[PDB]
Amino acid sequence: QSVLTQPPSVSGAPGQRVTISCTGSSSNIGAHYDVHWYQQLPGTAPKLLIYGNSNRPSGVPDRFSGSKSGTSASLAITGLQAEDEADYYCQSYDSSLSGYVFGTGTKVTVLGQPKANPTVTLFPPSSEELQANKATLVCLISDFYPGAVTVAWKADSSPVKAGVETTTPSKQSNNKYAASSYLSLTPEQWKSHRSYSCQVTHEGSTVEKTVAPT
Amino acid sequence: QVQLVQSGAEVKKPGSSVKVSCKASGGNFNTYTISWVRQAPGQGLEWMGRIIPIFGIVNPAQKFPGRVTINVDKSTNTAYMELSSLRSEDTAVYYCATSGVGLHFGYFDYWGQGTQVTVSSASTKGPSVFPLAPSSKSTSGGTAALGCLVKDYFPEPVTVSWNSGALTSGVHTFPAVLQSSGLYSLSSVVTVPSSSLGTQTYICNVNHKPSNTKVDKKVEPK
Repeated sequence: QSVLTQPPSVSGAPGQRVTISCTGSSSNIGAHYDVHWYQQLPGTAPKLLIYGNSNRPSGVPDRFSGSKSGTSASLAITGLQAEDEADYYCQSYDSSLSGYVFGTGTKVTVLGQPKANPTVTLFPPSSEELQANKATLVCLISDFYPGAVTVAWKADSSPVKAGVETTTPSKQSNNKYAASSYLSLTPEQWKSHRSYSCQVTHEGSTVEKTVAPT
Repeated sequence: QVQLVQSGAEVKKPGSSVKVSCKASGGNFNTYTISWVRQAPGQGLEWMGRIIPIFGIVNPAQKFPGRVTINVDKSTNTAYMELSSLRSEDTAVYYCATSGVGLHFGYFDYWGQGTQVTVSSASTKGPSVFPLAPSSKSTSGGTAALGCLVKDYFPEPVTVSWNSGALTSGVHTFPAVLQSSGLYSLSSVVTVPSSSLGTQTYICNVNHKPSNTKVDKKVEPK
């Protein structure tokens, strides 16, 4: 199935040329079977992008081109556009498993916006949640670009990993990213320590917020 | 050349079955080769099997023995896939896709919009809703953030609006975390003017259709 190998990520600024490799073996690409490409815009279905190694269906931009060679195939986008930000899969046929084989998938990012530093807001558990014998710390990370953050939590500046749940970043209605982290605690754990901290690292910068049971 | 329309999202327990439909409009559906391809959350693409309606022949994929049953109703021009003995790993978006007419393994030139299928031992549960109250801790200059915490619900989705839809500017509703308990949570924040804190009323309106519950929670300062 997912037996053709692609890089996980490819990046470029608008106007740049990028390529995506599709690496297979002798039982597919390989055994001279055609390679096709699909484009998956976020939230949508895959659409055919290239078929028969190099052909464009009607209404796929000139930018896109495909080639195959020996055991590999390649997709080129010559002049990245914002709207090219999507997932790309190669596909072909494998005679050793007698069926469709897909690529692992490549996410291309179009760096078409300047770096945006994150806004971080930390909420302590509400007393209402405490009355319910639960306690949840809420760390909201907003308006950052590009879309990679790491979150670490501390109790009295000492790390915790258990109780942590974090969403992968996703775009807002202004094309910057947001993300959220949650630290689950018992009301007793909560009332023990002197403070809790949410620490957010983005492009070499750190923002730390703190809340205390007092 | 073809419009493929799939049936609605589905929520199922382990061990039950699910039938998905794909309705064609245009072209000549009864001449095409029809595949089902699934995509797990954050994962790649996986072929379930194909049907060739010309011969009435179905080729399921090796990984799904007895579980997958594919089907065309030649009168209403509708393809079906039934996957049985569901497990949680069967959670995915399922696509109907056409290859061209033929017995070869052609590319997929046309694709339905996808059907979300969620397999979980969890049972339907509306959320608990807790205020994320504004205070100096959430204030920076002209703006203050406040929010609602939408806790432990199943299944997706949940919608949050503020003041019944009256307030849309400054609002982000985050995607959900899935917890080990099988239950979802998300937050909704609204960034408002700092001066409006304490004289403007803010109410988050959570709607969970799968459990038929709506919650209105007013969110107040300190």
